[PDB]
Amino acid sequence: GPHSMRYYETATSRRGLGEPRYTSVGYVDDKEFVRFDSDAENPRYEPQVPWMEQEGPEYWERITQVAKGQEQWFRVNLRTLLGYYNQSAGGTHTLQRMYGCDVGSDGRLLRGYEQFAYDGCDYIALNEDLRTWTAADMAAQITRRKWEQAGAAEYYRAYLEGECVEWLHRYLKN
Amino acid sequence: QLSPFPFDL
Repeated sequence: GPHSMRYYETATSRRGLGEPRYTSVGYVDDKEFVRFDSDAENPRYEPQVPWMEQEGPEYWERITQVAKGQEQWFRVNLRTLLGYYNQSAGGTHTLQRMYGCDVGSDGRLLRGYEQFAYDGCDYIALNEDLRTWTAADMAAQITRRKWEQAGAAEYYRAYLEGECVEWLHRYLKN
Repeated sequence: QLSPFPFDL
């Protein structure tokens, strides 16, 4: 039958000194299976369920590398949004991202997700057609404009269409 | 596996 995989990433800037608080959590069907936390004693990806401990050590290392990579991405783009919305340098803000795939019974992609939110408001999201973007406001249109010119929709669609579906298949087997 | 790094906003 149908299956799904979702990843939720959130970065929250803090007043005062200190980098943003970043968190990443993944879900299979609707069960948390992986999690990363920047404010952890040992920041790294870790299994949340027994059937995830069967992944090689190198699996969790390179995947934790993506975390650090994603974390820096959220750091740089939190600053970009402060300028787009002309916000005071003194405040807390949260940039969020959700991405994933739903797979039908035939094993093929049923629906793909790639959407971002800023301070609890939708910013930009990949439409179900996986070809166009919905830009909530004028600031989002700056991003959408540059993403249409760079063919970002196809880029993300490639992942959702292949890797997302393939890894969901693997996880379900284990 | 995780998706590739997204383009910049």
